[PDB]
Amino acid sequence: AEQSTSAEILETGIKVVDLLAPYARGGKIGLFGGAGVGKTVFIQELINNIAKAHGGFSVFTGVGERTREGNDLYREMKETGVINLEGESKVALVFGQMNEPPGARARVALTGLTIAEYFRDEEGQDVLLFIDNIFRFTQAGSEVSALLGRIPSAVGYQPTLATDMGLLQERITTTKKGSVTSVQAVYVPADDLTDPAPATTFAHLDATTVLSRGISELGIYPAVDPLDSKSRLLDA
Amino acid sequence: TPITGKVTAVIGAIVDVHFEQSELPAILNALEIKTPQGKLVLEVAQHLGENTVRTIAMDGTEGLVRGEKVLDTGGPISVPVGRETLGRIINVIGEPIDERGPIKSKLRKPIHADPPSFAEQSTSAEILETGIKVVDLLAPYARGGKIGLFGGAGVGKTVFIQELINNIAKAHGGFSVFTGVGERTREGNDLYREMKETGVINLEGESKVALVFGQMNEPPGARARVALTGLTIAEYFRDEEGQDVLLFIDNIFRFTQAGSEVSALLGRIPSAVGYQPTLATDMGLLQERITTTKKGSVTSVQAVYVPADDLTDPAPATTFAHLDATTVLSRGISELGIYPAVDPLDSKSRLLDAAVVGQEHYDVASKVQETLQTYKSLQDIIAILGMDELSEQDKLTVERARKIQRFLSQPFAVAEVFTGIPGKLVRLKDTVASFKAVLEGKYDNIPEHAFYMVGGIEDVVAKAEKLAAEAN
Amino acid sequence: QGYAAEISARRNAMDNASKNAGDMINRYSILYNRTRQAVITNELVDIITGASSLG
Amino acid sequence: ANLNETGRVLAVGDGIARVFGLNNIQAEELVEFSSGVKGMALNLEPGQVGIVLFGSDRLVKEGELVKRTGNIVDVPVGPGLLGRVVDALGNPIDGKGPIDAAGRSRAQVKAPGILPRRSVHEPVQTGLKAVDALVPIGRGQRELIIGDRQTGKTAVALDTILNQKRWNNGSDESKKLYCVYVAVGQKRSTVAQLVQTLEQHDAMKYSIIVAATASEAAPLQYLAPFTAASIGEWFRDNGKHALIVYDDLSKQAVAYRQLSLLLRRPPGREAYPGDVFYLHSRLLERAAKLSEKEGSGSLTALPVIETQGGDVSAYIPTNVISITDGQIFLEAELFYKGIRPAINVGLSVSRVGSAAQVKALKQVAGSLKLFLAQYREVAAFAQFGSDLDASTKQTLVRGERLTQLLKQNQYSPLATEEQVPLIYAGVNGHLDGIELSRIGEFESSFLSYLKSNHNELLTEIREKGELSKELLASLKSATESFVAT
Amino acid sequence: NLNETGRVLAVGDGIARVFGLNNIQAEELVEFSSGVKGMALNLEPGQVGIVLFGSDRLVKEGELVKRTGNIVDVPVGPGLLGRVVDALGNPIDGKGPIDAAGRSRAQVKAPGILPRRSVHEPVQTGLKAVDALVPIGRGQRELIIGDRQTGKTAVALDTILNQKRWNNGSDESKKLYCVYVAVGQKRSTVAQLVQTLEQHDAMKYSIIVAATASEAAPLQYLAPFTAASIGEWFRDNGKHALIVYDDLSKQAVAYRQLSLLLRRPPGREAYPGDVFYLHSRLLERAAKLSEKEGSGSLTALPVIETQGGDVSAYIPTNVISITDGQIFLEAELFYKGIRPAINVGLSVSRVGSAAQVKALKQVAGSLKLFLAQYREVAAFAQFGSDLDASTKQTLVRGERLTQLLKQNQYSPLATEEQVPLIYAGVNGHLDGIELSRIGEFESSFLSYLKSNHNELLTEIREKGELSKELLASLKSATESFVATF
Amino acid sequence: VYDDLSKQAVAYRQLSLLLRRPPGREAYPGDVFYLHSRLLERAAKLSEKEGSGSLTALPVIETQGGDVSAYIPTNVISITDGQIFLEAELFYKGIRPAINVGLSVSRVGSAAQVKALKQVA
Ligand SMILES: Nc1ncnc2c1ncn2[C@@H]1O[C@H](COP(=O)(O)OP(=O)(O)OP(=O)(O)O)[C@@H](O)[C@H]1O
Ligand SMILES: Nc1ncnc2c1ncn2[C@@H]1O[C@H](COP(=O)(O)OP(=O)(O)OP(=O)(O)O)[C@@H](O)[C@H]1O
Ligand SMILES: Nc1ncnc2c1ncn2[C@@H]1O[C@H](COP(=O)(O)OP(=O)(O)O)[C@@H](O)[C@H]1O
Ligand SMILES: [Mg+2]
Ligand SMILES: [Mg+2]
Ligand SMILES: [Mg+2]
Repeated sequence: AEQSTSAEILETGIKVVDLLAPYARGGKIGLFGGAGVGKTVFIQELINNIAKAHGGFSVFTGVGERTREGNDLYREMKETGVINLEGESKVALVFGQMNEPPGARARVALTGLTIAEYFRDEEGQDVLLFIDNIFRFTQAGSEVSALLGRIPSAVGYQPTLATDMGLLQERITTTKKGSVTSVQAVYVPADDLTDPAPATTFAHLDATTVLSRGISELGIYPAVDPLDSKSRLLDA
Repeated sequence: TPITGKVTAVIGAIVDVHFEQSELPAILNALEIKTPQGKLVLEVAQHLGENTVRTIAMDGTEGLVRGEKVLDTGGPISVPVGRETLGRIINVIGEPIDERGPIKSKLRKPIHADPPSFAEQSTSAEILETGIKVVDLLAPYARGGKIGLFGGAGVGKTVFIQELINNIAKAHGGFSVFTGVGERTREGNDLYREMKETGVINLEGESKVALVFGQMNEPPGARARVALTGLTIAEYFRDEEGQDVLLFIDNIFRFTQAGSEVSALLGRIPSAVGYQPTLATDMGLLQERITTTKKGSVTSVQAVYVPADDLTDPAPATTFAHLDATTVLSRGISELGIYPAVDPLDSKSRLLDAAVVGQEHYDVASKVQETLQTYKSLQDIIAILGMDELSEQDKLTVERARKIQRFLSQPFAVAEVFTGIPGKLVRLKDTVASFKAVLEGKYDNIPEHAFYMVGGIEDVVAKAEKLAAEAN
Repeated sequence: QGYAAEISARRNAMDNASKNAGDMINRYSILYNRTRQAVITNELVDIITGASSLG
Repeated sequence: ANLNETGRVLAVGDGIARVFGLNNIQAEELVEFSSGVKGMALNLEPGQVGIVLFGSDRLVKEGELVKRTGNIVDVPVGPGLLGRVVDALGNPIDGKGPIDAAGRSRAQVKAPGILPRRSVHEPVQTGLKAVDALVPIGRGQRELIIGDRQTGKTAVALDTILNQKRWNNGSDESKKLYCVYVAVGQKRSTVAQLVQTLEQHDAMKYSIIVAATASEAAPLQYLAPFTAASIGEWFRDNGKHALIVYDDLSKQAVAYRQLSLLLRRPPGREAYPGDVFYLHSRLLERAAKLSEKEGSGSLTALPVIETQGGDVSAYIPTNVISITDGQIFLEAELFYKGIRPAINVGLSVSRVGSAAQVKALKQVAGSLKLFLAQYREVAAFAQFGSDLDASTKQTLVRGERLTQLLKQNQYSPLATEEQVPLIYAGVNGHLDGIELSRIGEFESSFLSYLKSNHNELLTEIREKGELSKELLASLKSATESFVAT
Repeated sequence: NLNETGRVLAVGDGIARVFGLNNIQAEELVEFSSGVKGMALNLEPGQVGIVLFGSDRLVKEGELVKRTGNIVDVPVGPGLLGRVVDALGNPIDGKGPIDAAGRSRAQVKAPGILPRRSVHEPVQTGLKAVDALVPIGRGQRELIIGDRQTGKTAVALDTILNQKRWNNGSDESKKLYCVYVAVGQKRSTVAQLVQTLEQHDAMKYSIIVAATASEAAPLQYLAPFTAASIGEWFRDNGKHALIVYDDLSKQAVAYRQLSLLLRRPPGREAYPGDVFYLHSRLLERAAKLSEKEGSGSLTALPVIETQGGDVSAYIPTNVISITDGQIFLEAELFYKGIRPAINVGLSVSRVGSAAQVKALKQVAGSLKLFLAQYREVAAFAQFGSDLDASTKQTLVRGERLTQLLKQNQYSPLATEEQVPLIYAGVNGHLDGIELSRIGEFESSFLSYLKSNHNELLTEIREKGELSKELLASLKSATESFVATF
Repeated sequence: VYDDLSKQAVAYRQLSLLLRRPPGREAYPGDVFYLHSRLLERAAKLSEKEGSGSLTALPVIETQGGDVSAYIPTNVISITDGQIFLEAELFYKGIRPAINVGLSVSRVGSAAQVKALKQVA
């Protein structure tokens, strides 16, 4: 009953976005492409824009984040201005190192989700939740369910996989008070989309912003690929 | 004094019964439980020990309460046998389910019985004309032999049988036994309509076939025994009556499928693929009973299901060895629009011998295979390069081959509601001459379309002429 | 003149060949997945069946 | 401490609970815990009992109190469910007040026997031309909707519901066809927006919604199809016609394989348990056409299965195909070429269509299915560029025209009377001469020609529903005259 | 008390946990009160695991059990000749009791390293494709691996039929007795097989052991071992034997069943760990004995059933490693018209020419190597490019040699009839003949020699070799016939 | 330089199985990834305040026929910061060391390369 009865577009601040693959308000967006395409640069952007257009804060969540990258990220964010120590920050950071046990890894996401829901139900803002990467979240579960003794499903993943995915994606939605838009990266295991983990993830994704090397190679910034970027809200 | 016991456990289609008395019922025996809805029949499977036994439910176990009283029958599940079963629909348990009163039969034999002795085995090499081109030409069925119809889902296994019943059961003269194992309940009803309309089964009059059903809607225990029920009835007319009988089973796979559901609860260690360790035996005892003996002959048309279109699957792979004729349907052929989707290559029989079907028949058939084979071996080339790269000799064989393949199709009277084309029954004699004429290259002028869904060879030239007027 | 006509046809021949053969790769590559996953799940079943052994 | 109707929790985890007691409990009987969570005695052992959890195990603590319901899991059934959205238990989730149920039915019902049945013969207009021509659906049929992600699987089921409005608003009852949509493993928004579209088209009045979101525990998604089934079975026994659509059964099996693996059950193909077949089996069987003695009621089912990479050879898919009475595969390739609905005539099938199809369509569309089947074989064989003869080329020109004619936009249902004319022209060849890019505009312009002129023909095919030997001629002279201009 | 007796604790699936029996040996035969016998495989303090040879519906808890005191053995000797027995060695043909001379155990130690001889004695299989390419030798085990419905049994069957040439003779050291071991087959087939042997007066020197599918798993498992002891008999008394297993693939499935049911942990695909040791200690039992031992010998023709042509499988690889080569049979070659469909590319014989006949050894030296070149040229001419004189010359001959190897079933050809044909092939006298002519050419050429040049056939037969003179006459006899017609 | 992590996992798998711990993909317990991740993350570049000290890691993984999709390799490749993929084929041609430029990558790149060489690389 608290769910909305209509999907609306969420103005980001990028032509390549609003015109081609627009972000769904309270939907799930898939971000492809690793370092080299300025992934980090494309993230801090969405945090600024929305902070000025919708004035909604952002929450970054790192599951099995590389301690190396976590450092350079934090530092970069202070150089861009998305995070000011003396002034006012706009985004909260919640990293989950890789050297941590599966237990913690599989909960990092929920930790960041909680903080985000606060500004949705309390302050009613269009908060953005960033998850990198939704893949290690499934892997985390797989190691946990593995140790517990639970029998391995198809491909080795956990049987409970189906329910877990929903205990995170469903919580990210637009309510009557506020809304939470998820911008989580996606990793394709062995360049195969038949695999359960990806298959299950895409079932919630509403849009996908791909970042190709060949796009940034032509001097096009951001490296967003117009052909690959698609949205489920691209209708009259 | 009736032997009585109490339930100790109820897990799915598996109920554990315990007896206070020191006398325990043997294995394969029946049991009954009083319920408001009726009576629930059980079947002993194994003695767990401690005066406790493990049994398999024959119906839903909903409502069963632990410690409830259980009455013993004193004998393995038996079912009425005799001419009294004809024109009646019998249940897995052996009771009328057509609402027409109890089957007043003379004798009632058990579903469990040992396979015929090796000395009792009788072999025969008599051909059986069906009217089906792709069969009577490539893998002809034998009288009182074993027939198998493999194929994935929606390939044409039943529709194939229905035609066999529309062409053999009518001009047969003996008795018939149809048993639907784990199949659409709807197909059973429509099957009942057909038997009545055709007059095979006349309520007021007599009938020529008995109907035994253990549909998929029924729990695993039933889907496992139904096959045995139907078989007991047919082995009666075989020994007792000593008359030709046609045993139609569909689908036989459900037999092992239903047994692999419970094997887990029975406490058996799952073999590869999940199938119960004793797949070979169980399937063995069944097929060994379905055969012709020195007392009577029985022609069985068993349909086999192919999981995920995989013929290497242990279920179907252990079925071929129990068949004198194998007709496999590939969904890769049905999708082409070719029906029946019989695969000439994979299809085998024991009658495909010149010392039986004749020297000429042997040669014509072989030529058809080679031609079809050569088309398949170049299929990779065709998708990549094309026919332009094919040699003169090879390019001529392809076209000819493609002509032979399309010609294999045949309109089915039963499937007229699908093709919109009236059935076509072709004799073995004409079929041979037909292909032989195509091999000689006497119809290389006629377009391929004229071979598609065509009955008699005459109809080819007829259809070719009709296409001349349609060209604008 | 008839040489310029061969090269022209041969340039068309190998164009469609790359398209068919190319597109054929995008078909077998899918069969390589289902077959890869099958081997990973099957090898896993024996490992579980060998450990689920009790009395 | 009555160890006859109540017991204590011994252990909990993996979504299963082992309670001690309950000596008078029935197999698969609903139960409740101190927290208020409903369970079900899926198995009974000496000295303990297995209960599945319909809620989060967080709420189940070890050593709590466990009371029994005394009745097997059931759901409210009646006409009062119309326009109302409930869950797997039958409780309202929309907030329009409690449900007005006429009675309560078991969650696990057995399919009607073989005797109390009749072959389907009642056409069920889906609004789609390519559908009600190649693989029509009848009252009591079980048509599968198989296809890959985003291929238009629900788009065929959804339009069917909106097209029923043409008879639901009528006075007669045997013409009306109630609808019961089932959503399992789907998103909250996905269902909410789905409901909204129904209200815009005013189709929710005659439709019942059952929810089993992914967030909800697996078992809910497991029992959702069965319960939702009983909701529509009611209409059947009352002599009414109902239509239930599962979206989707493939996810269910995944949810069930969960409880299946948790309870330690030997894995099968693709990690699915051997009894996965009996799952969808027991569910679909409960959809057929009863005899006249029963009430002449029916229950049409439209199960949905999602495949991977266009693989109909998969396990789950084949298991369903060996139960349903025909499939409507939706290839992705055709979906991207614009060809929508992306119905692949090659794999599409109808085991009881002509039997439940309008005779007006049976006449005009003869051997159209087989032709198309052979069409793709010669079409994909001439796409190399090679030159062909007149025979293959002639069939290649007519095939293309028919393929484009099968195309249809969503939310645009057409009356059978409107479909009959289009098919006639395709087979005859009048379209062949017509340009390929004018096939679309031609359809919209041809319909207006009949309404403005030969309206009498439309009114005849409407009532009669069959083309006589006389109307056949009046039609030919009317189309031929239009093709020329 | 319980030392020689015991009470049954549980029973089911052909397994029976009896309590007691604290003086029973390993793998010892036992008898229940019901009459049914059993075999003890698992020895434990609590209970003893026993496998049933018959149905288990007769054994019940608390039943008495008695022991035999002896290891499961079978009757052996010449008496069995022409009789059809079961695992245990009891008659199943109904022709009186088995008059055996001695009784030997099922499990027998393989012959020693010292008492052996290198294989030098040929095994005329009557199959040209075989005796020319992959010759069989008295004392080796030549595998016959292939998919279903290819011609595995055929190869074996024809062999037995060919032995009639010497078994009707007076000389013993030349004859060769045959032991067919049906395992997993249906009684229907076995009956037809034995019928065919009689139709060729081949049953008199043939022993058959039946272990049909219907029988208990322990029978199918023990069948081969007992059957081997039967044949070993001749080997020890200085006679030659030829056993055919058909097929070990089923036997492993059977032996897999006892393991799983006895609750013995599975290895790969549920097969028992020592599944290799199942075929290893079987095939090694057949070999050529020393002159001191009797110059006796036992040849083995194991049969395996692959799936989808996958020789990389678990069981097949296990056996390929043990057997002295294999006669690979491909389904695809069968349709192409290569019958028997022996793939030379993959079929080899480890004994090689040592076993082959000396005469036939000369006429075909690099023939196998040449057929390798043929497939090399046949694949390269696929390009559609013109071929020079060399690549076409070998292509012409290589194509006809493949056509000469084709031989009809049930038609074994003597050595004196194989040499001449191969001679005219390897040389190049068939090059100048049409392909569809090679067929009748064979029969015509033979009839030519049997009428005119019959003296030569008589020299090749006795001598078994080719002298400088015999080649001269044979040379002229060939050319003279080519000129004819 | 860890030469090689592949062998380490095998050893650890052995202990885990013998101890009757749950077997995962390819018979590797769920904590196998936690093993290498808790090893490689130990090497890094300490800041100026910490001592500016540094620990470089060059882990070695042996694939089975180029199968980088295997379990163990996927774990390692996911944690490291670049690969020096080597192919036997390239080795045979003569290209030694056979470092597949196409696959070999480094996420740090020029950040840690001499400008004298960066200007020509
Ligand atoms: N005939 C059509 N013409 C144009 N667009 C269509 C047509 N049918 C469906 N679509 C579009 O395809 C989109 C995907 O929705 P749809 O429900 O059809 O996919 P689906 O395969 O049913 O997805 P799911 O199975 O997950 O529900 C729809 O939003 C709709 O706009
Ligand atoms: N040399 C041959 N020429 C022609 N046909 C043959 C030949 N050998 C066998 N066949 C045919 O092949 C069919 C099966 O042959 P065969 O019995 O040898 O196969 P198999 O390997 O025994 O298969 P299975 O193990 O299932 O019996 C028979 O119908 C037979 O007619
Ligand atoms: N001889 C045939 N000609 C045309 N179609 C056929 C034929 N046999 C079967 N079919 C197709 O199979 C469908 C029915 O499937 P069915 O034969 O019942 O499959 P199954 O073997 O799974 O029962 C029909 O729609 C029909 O088109
Ligand atoms: Mg069927
Ligand atoms: Mg859908
Ligand atoms: Mg055989």
